[PDB]
Amino acid sequence: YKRKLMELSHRVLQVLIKQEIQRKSGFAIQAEEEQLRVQLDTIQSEFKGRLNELMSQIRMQNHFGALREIKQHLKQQQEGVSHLISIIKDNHEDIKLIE
Amino acid sequence: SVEESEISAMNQMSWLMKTATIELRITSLNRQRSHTQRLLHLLLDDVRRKILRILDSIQFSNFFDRSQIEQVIANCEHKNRRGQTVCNVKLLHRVLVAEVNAAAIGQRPLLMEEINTILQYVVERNKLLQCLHAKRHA
Repeated sequence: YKRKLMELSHRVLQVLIKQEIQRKSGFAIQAEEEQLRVQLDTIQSEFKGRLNELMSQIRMQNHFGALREIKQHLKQQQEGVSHLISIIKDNHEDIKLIE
Repeated sequence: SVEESEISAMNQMSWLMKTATIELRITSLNRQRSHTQRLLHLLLDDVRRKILRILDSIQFSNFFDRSQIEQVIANCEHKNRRGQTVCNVKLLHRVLVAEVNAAAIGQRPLLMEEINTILQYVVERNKLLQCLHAKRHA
């Protein structure tokens, strides 16, 4: 269903673009609109290579796949965090009363 | 570039500039890039660059008692439309023929030729002035 959501999202966007094209043509797409479009072109200018690199490194890692005393400190940390959470909710309720 | 009608070609190119200026003011007040880019490219892309030749085209150089003739010429100078300090040869000719018309008969032709000379002086002077304010606007 989620894959259907994304593909239909592309479909919605594309029919929308065809609707913003077919009618709105006619020597009117101008100052504010052209400004937005130029900003967008600049955006598309402003990575894909680093992303290819990361996909590659992940391919490498993927194929490459193909401490008693510490738990005490971990318990200390988790207990402290549980202690703080309640005071946080307390601040929330006090502010709400302030509202 | 008008060899024979230089003053016109001047005043033309001048007001043409003034137009282009108010235009670029508005256009930058909102937006455009292309036309600006093309004017620039033709103005600088390597041929003397255009605006340079345009600069290169504006050329920067420029019986009667004499002193009273100079005073009379000075009274016939009007600031022409462009601030050209021109010697109006029509008024100078009128006043000079007037001074002639107002021993006197035998030197009438001499004073007449003197008046025509004063007029030609006023005329070349007005022309100089014109060209001056012309290069000024340029």
